[PDB]
Parts: sequence; C-alpha cells; structure tokens
Amino acid sequence: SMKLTIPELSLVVLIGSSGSGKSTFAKKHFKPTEVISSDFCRGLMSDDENDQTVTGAAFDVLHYIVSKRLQLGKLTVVDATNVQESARKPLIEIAKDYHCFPVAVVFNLPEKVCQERNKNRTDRQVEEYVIRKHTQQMKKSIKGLQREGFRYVYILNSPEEVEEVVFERQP
Amino acid sequence: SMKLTIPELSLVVLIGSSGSGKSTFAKKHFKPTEVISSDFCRGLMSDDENDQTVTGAAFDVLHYIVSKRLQLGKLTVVDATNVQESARKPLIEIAKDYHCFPVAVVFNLPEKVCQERNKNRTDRQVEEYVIRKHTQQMKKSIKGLQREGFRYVYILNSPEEVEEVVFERQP
Ligand SMILES: Nc1ncnc2c1ncn2[C@H]1C[C@H](O)[C@@H](COP(=O)(O)OP(=O)(O)OP(=O)(O)O)O1
Ligand SMILES: Nc1ncnc2c1ncn2[C@H]1C[C@H](O)[C@@H](COP(=O)(O)OP(=O)(O)OP(=O)(O)O)O1
Ligand SMILES: [Mg+2]
Ligand SMILES: [Mg+2]
Ligand code: NA
Repeated sequence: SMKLTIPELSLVVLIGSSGSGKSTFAKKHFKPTEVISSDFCRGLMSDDENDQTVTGAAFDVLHYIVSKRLQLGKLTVVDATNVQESARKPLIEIAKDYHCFPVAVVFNLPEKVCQERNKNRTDRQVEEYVIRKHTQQMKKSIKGLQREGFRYVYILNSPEEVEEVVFERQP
Repeated sequence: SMKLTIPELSLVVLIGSSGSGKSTFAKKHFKPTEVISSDFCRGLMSDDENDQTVTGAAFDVLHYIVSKRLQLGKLTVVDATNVQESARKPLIEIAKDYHCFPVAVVFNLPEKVCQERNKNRTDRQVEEYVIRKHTQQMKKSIKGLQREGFRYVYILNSPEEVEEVVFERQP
C-alpha cells in the first residue's frame, strides 16, 4: 500500500482533472460529511445540474463551509479540480488561518485515462478540451505545490498507485 | 520559510549530487552524531582518499551503523549522494525494519550550481563528470521516491528554498 500520512486536523485538497477520479477517491477514503465538493455547492445555488451560471457563488459557499468546518476543528476534504493556483491559494490561506495543515493529493494520471473514463460517466460529462486543459494545468502545478504552502504533497502517478492508497491519520 | 515536518524517529535521506550542499545542510540542521556520511564510513576503511575497492565495505558499514542507531530509536540522517535507487533501497528497508519513517530530502539544484561549488571547494573536489552523472540520476529519481517507500518526499528546487528550510519534529 501507498501510505499517505495526514494529521487528524487537516485540509485535504484533491487536485485533478475532471474524470481523474477525485470524488470516487473521496467516497472510498473519507466520511461523507468530511468531503465538500464544488458540485454540491453549485447544487445549493441551483436545482439545475452542474449549472455554470452560479460558479462564483458555488466556490464562495465552498470556501465558507470549509472555513467553518476548520473553525470547529474538523478534518475537511476539498473535492474540486484545484488545478489552478487561484483555486488552491484561498484554501491554503483558510488552512493557515485555522492552524491546519493543508495537504495536496495529486491525481497525476495520463490525460487519456481521464478522457476515457469521461466518455463512460453516467452523471455528467465534459468536452475533451476541458480534460486536456485540466491535465496541462495539473502537470504545471506539481513542482510548486510545496512552495505554495502544502505541508505534505502526495503525487499519485498511476491508477494502481491511486488504488493502493491508504491514509494514516496522526493525532 | 519552508517548513518540513519530520517524525521524532525518522531516517532522513539526503539526496543530491556532489557539491549540492548536503553536508553543509546536515551540519546546519542536525546534531553531528545524528549524521552518518559515506565519507566518514570510507575513512574507517582507508586513510587513502582515492580508494575504490573500499566502497562496498563502507556502504555495508554505513547501513549497519544506521541500523543500530534506528534500532536504538535515534533519528539518523544519511549524508551520501543517494542518487541511485540501489543506494536508497537498503535504507528504506532499514527504516521499515525498525518501524521508522524514511524521509527524502532532495537537492533539486541545477548542475551548474553544483559544478561551481565543486570548483570552489578547498577541502576535496570531484571531477566534473561525476556531478553531471549525479544530477541526471537525481533528476530521474524524483518522480519515483514516494513509490520507493519514502513516507514524506521534500523536493528543494533552488538555493533559496534550501536556505529557507526549517525542520519541524512533531510526530
Ligand atoms: N479507479 C478507477 N477505476 C475505474 N474507473 C474509475 C476510477 N475512479 C473513477 N472512475 C470512474 C467513475 C466515473 O464514471 C468517472 C469519473 O470519476 P469521478 O470520481 O467522478 O471523477 P472526478 O470527481 O475527478 O471528476 P469531476 O472533477 O468532473 O467531478 O471515472
Ligand atoms: N547553500 C550554499 N551556498 C553557497 N555555497 C555552498 C552552499 N552549500 C554548500 N556550499 C559550498 C560549500 C562547500 O565548499 C561546497 C560543497 O558543499 P558540501 O556541503 O560539501 O556538498 P556535499 O556534501 O553535497 O558534497 P559531497 O557529496 O561531495 O560530499 O559548496
Ligand atoms: Mg467529482
Ligand atoms: Mg558531503
Ligand atoms: Na544549508
């Protein structure tokens, strides 16, 4: 197993393209209420599925909910693409403000893997250019993550490594 | 500052080319007794600085000294180049055997920075080809370190980042 150590009070930031398996991973490894997804926050603003017209509001709500959970000392996982630096920075700042370790878990999978899983999704799907872009952004992000403020940086380089993951929480 | 978290009982493996500043870094951050260097272990086998028959035995001696330290629950830093997988493999196994976290600290510095320090060294120097080879090996090593068994992988990408390091011994 790939043992990934996280402190009992952490902000776990999932980083990966649409289709990289973040929400699948989150559900496998964490309790439902520990996981806050951008999709869930969008659904609070709109009964339409994946409504793109409320994106700004959805992410504001995500930040707010995350900050309130950390305030109460509760480990939180952020389930969003997080491939842009502008997306990760507020999470880092929130974590620092609540004296919580931000942790990066990166889904460094080949583009083709996400493109392939995308075409077979039942919930929703995106165009191929979106996953190409997401994958480029993710790859560009990897080097600078520690410097951005992530205390622990876990890069998963293949589906097998993702599968093998086991989290060890330390209090 | 770049805060790098290490458990109280860790095997810290320095990874970097000759000239990358490993020994200097080890001296700044750790106690002299905590640090076991390949140069020291060679010295135990020969006063002759240019002996290559000694290398195997000196690595055996280093592994054993590290083993006995970790068995005694004493944090140990391996000050050797460690740019080859065959050199890291026994270190990881040793850490695992004494239920210690192996930590990788990688001096991901440009070849030219290492070559220049080496030129300016007054204690002992290596040939330029050695540093060219180390740097390529260090670079090829980065991606696989987590998979090799390192529990925390810390990549230092510039002299400034190296200089900014603060170790935090919490877990
Ligand atoms: N390890 C896996 N092996 C095979 N299929 C997988 C794996 N993980 C996820 N999938 C499938 C489930 C889905 O149909 C599809 C996308 O997974 P999902 O977890 O929704 O990605 P995601 O949450 O990263 O995308 P988005 O960012 O669009 O929410 O891939
Ligand atoms: N951060 C730094 N800034 C400027 N000069 C440095 C720095 N670190 C080391 N040096 C200089 C001092 C030494 O004369 C020279 C080599 O450093 P040293 O710590 O001996 O490297 P090393 O331990 O990685 O080499 P080797 O693997 O050959 O033992 O470089
Ligand atoms: Mg998802
Ligand atoms: Mg040295
Ligand atoms: Na130093």
